Amino acid sequence: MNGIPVKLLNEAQGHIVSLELTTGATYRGKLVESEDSMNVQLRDVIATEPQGAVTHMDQIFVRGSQIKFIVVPDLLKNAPLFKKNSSRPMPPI
Amino acid sequence: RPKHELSRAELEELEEFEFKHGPMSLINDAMVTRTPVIISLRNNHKIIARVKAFDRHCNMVLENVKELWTEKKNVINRERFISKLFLRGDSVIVVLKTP
Amino acid sequence: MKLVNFLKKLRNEQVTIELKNGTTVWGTLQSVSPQMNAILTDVKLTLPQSNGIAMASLYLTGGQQNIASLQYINIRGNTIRQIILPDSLNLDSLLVDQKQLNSLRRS
Amino acid sequence: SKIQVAHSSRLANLIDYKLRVLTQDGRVYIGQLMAFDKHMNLVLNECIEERVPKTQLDKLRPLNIKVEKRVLGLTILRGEQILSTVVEDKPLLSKKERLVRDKKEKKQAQKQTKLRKEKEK
Amino acid sequence: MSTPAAEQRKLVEQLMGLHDPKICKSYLVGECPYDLFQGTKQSLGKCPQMHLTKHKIQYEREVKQGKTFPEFEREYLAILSRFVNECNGQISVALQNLKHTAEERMKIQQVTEELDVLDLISKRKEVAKRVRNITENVGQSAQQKLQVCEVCGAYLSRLDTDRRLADHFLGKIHLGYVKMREDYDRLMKNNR
Amino acid sequence: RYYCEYCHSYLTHDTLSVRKSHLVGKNHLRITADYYRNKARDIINKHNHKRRHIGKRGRKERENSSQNETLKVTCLSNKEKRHIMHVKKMNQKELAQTSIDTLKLLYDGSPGYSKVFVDANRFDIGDLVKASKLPQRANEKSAHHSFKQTSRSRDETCESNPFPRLNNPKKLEPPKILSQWSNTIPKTSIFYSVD
RNA sequence: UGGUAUGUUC
RNA sequence: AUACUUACCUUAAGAUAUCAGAGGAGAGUCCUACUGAUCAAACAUGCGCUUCCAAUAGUAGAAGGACGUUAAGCAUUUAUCAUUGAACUAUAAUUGUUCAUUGAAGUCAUUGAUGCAAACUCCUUGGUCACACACACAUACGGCGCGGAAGGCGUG
RNA sequence: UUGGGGCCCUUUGUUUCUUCUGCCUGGAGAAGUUUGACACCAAAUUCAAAUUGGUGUUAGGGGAGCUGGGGCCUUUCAAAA
RNA sequence: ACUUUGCUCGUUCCCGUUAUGGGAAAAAUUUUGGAAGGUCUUGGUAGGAACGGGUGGAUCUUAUAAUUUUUGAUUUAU
Repeated sequence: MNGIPVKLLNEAQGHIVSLELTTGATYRGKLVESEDSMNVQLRDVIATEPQGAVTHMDQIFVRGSQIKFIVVPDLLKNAPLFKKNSSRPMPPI
Repeated sequence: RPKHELSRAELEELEEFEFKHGPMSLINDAMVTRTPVIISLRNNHKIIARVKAFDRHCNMVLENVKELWTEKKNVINRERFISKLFLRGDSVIVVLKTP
Repeated sequence: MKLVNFLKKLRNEQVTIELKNGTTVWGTLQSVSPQMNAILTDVKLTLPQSNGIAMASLYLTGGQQNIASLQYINIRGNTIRQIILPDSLNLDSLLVDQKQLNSLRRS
Repeated sequence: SKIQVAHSSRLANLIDYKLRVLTQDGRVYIGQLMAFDKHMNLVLNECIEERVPKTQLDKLRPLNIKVEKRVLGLTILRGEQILSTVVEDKPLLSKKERLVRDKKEKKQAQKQTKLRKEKEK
Repeated sequence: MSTPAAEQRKLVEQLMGLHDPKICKSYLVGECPYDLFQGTKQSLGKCPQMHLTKHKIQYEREVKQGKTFPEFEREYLAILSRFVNECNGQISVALQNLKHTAEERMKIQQVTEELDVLDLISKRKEVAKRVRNITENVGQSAQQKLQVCEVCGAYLSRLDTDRRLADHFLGKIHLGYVKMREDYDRLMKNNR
Repeated sequence: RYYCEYCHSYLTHDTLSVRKSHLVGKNHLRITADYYRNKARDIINKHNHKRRHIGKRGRKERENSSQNETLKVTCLSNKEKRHIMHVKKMNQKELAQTSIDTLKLLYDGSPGYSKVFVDANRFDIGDLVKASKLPQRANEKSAHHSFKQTSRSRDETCESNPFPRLNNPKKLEPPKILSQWSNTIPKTSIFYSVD
C-alpha cells in the first residue's frame, strides 16, 4: 500500500530536516506535517537558491515531485520499520 | 464511459477493439503487411525498420533497423544498422508508414 | 499485452542498452522487474562521441580504469531509451505470448 | 573493486550493502540502503553525495579528479531523479552472522508475542 | 479512488425545466441534512435525491439577481421542521433518561434513609445533617456528572474545562445542527 | 488499514484525520519518547570493542619488556564497581542535560530583556512558542499548578524599574566546583565576609 | 458488525 | 483497571510458477497425495575451480578518509545600476574617467573561489594463523595445510 | 594434586550469560537459566520505597546418544554386453 | 528371425581326448539401480505435520500509457 519510505517521512514530523529541490535550492527547517504524497510543509525555513544566495521563509510548502531528497535526523537510524521479522499482535476481525 | 466501472477482466477485449479500430490502425498494418516504417524519436534518431509487436505503451520490436542522426557542429549524418531493437514508447515522437 | 514479459523470457542474454543520457551498456541480463527495472552483470559502459553530465555519470561510477567496467548495475525504467538484443536469438519463439494465448483461449 | 557482487540478487537481497547510486545529474550518493518500495525510494545511512565541478570536467574529458563530497548522514532519496544503482562496498558483518542475528530477532519476536499473550490473559 | 485522475473524472461527471424531483431541494437551497450527517455516528444513510453543483450554481445565479423559488424553500422548511422535531424528541428522551437516572429506586431509598436521620443545638445538628445529605447527594450526582446539551441534545460536564468543551463544539454534528437551527430560526422569522 | 509500530495498535481504513489524531495523543507520545530514549541509550551503551590481533612479538622486545618492571593491577568488588558505574552514569546524564544559564540571569534587568531573553516575544521562534501551547484539555492539568505565570510582555520599557539596586536583586551564584576535588579548596579566605 | 484518541468516578 | 460521554473513521478487486498428455464433473470452465519437462525458494553437499585475508629474523605497511596541519602554500580571476551637477570620450537607459545628493533589492565570503603540487599526523578493517628461513620452472611454476569472507558451476 | 617455562589479561564493570562475594603476592568461589529471570529509561503518587509503559540480554568451546547429507571399501538381489 | 544337421574358432569346467568334438555354466569379469555393515568429514538437537481464516506481510494483473516518481521536456542546439 503506502510503503516503508513514506512511513519514515511521516515518522519524522516536528524535526529539523533538510530538503533539496530539483532546481538546486536546498531548504532546511522543521517539518510541520508530512503526507503520503510527500507534499511536505516546513517551518523556520532557511533557503539556498541555485544562484547561491541564502534567504529565510517562515512557512513553506513544497510539492513531492520537485524534491531531490530530504535528510532525517540520525536517531531514526534505529526504527521498528527497519525490523524484518517483527510479528503482528492479533489484527482485528 | 469511466475506466474503473466498465467490467472486470474484459478490458483486454476493449483494448483489442481499440487496437483494431482506433489510432492503432497503422501499427497493425505494419506488422501484418511487413512494410517498413520511419519512426522519428526525441533525440533525432530516425529509424527505418519493420514492426514486430505492439504494446499499450507503444513498446515496439523492430527488425532490420537502419537508424540515422545528424551531428550539427559541421553538418554530418551518421547512420547505423542494428539487427534487433526494442524501442520504448517514451522516445517516440512520430511514426510514418510508407505505401 | 505488456512486452516486459517478453524481456522476462530473456534471462542470461548478452545485450546492449542505450540510455536516454546517451550511454551504451554492454552486459548480460539477470532479471527485470515488471516496471522494467533491469539488473545486469559483467558490464562495460561507454559514452560515445560532448555531454558533460553523461561524462560525470560515466566517471563517478567506480571502476573507470572511456570504457568503464562494472560488475553489477541496476537500471531504472525511465532511463532506458532502447535495448539491442543479440541477432542470434530467435524472436519467433520468445514472443509466443502465452499469456495472450491463454487470454485468447479464455474468450 | 574486487567485491564480486552477487550474480542473481535483487533489492531484497542487496539490503544493507554500501551502494553507490547514480542520478540524472550525476550526483552520486554513497551509503547503505535500509529500505525500498515500488517507486525505488531508498533510505541511505551514513550517506555522502559526491559531484565533479565544471572546471574538473575539462580534465575529465579525454590522472586525478578532485570530487566535491558533502555529508548527508541518514537521508531518504526519491526514485524519480535517480538513474542507476551499483554495489560499492560490502557491509561489516557476514552472511552467517546476519543469519544468526536474524534467528535471534525471530526468537526475540516470538518471545515478545508470548509476552503479549501472557499480558492479554 | 486509488488514482486521483479517476477522482477528477468523477468530479467532472458529477459537475457537468429546473423544477424536477431528481434535484434535491434541500441541497438546491443549501445545507442538506443528509449531507451534514454523511459519515458520522448519527448518519441517515444516503440521500435518495441527487446532488449537483451546476444546478446549485444556477440557483445561486438566479437568487443573486433573477428571482427566488418559494416551493423549494417551503420543502426545506418542512424537512428542517421534521428533523428538528425528531431531534427534539431525542432530546426529550435524553432528558427523561437523565430524570430516571436521577430518580432511581436505590438512590431514592438511600436519600430517604438519609433524610429520615436528618431530623440552637438542634438547629446546628439539623444543619450538619442537611450538609451531610447535600454531600451524599453531590457524591451520588458525581457518579455520572453528565449534563444535557441545550442545543444539540448531547451530554456535557460541568467540572470539565473549556478546552475539551471547545473540542466538543467543533464537530460535524454540532456545526450541522447549529446551521440547521439558524436556518429554521431564519425561516420562522421570515414566515412569522 | 494502518498499524502503529510504536503503540502496537491497529486502526480502520487509513484516514488522515485519524492518523493525525493518533500522533497527538499522550499514550503514543509516552511510548514513542520511551522507545527513542531506550534506543539512544542502547546505541550509546553498546561497547563495540575491536577484535584483538595478537602477533608473535619480537625477541628483544621480550627481553626489554620483561625486565623493566611489573605494574600493579587495581580491581574492586561487585557492589563497589556497580555503585561507581551508577554514579558515573548519573553524572554523564546530568552533564548531558545541563547547560550554562548565566547570561539569562545576568542580564535580567536589561532594557531589552523582554525582547530577546523572554523566549515568547522572540521574533523568529516566538510564533512556534505561541502556536503549540499544549492547550491542557484536562481540567486537572490547569487546576494543579496554583503559582503565578510571571509572563513578561514585550511592551515593558525602561521607565519601569529605574534603579536596579533598590528593587531587591539576587546575589549571583558562586562558581561551582567538583565534589570529588573539594578537599583542596583554600580554607582561609582573603577578606572577611559576613553572613 | 468495529477501531483510534481524549475527559470524569471507583 | 472497571463504568459513561465526546471527536474522526468504518474497508480497489482477482490470484499465488509455466508447458504437454490421461481421467473425472453439465465448444468453454474446474480438480487430480495423476504423470513427464522447465523455472523459483529453502537445506545439505562436492568441484587439484575464481578473488582476498597486514613485519614482528621489525619499530613497518595495504585499502578508505580526515567534514586534519604546513596552508593567508604557489599561479590567476571578480566584489552593483540609474538621474543630475563641474570637464568629458561620445551610435544606449552620458555607457568611459574624478567627486558627490537621491532612488529598488542589496549572500556572508577576498585569511574568499578555481587549478596545481609535496610532506607530516591521526582515525575504521583484517588469520596480524600451523611448519620452515628452505633452490623451483616451457605442458612457466608440485593451487596435495587448518580455516574465514565474496562468488561461479554441478548433485541430492 | 603440586611445581617450572612460553603467551594473553583491552576482559579497559580484570571475562561480557546473569546475580552475589572477591582479585594482580592473581587468572577464583556459590546460585539460577525461555510461559521464567536479570539490568536500565520514563513518569504522577511530595525522601527512600512501591505501581505502570518499554528497551536490551539469556552466551562461547569440547564430549556421549539420535538424525540428515557427502566420499571410500565389503556382502547380497535385478538388468545390459 | 525361428528350426535341424555336421565343420571350424573359442571364456571357464567336466567327458570322449589333450588333434579335436560332446555336454554344462550358458559362466570369471565391467557398468547401473536397490538392501545391509565398517571407516573419514559436516550440520542440527526442541519443535514439527494437517485444517480453519469477514489472518498479517511479500509477488503478478487491471484500474495506472495524462499534474505525484515507473511510459519522459536534463546530450543546451534556434
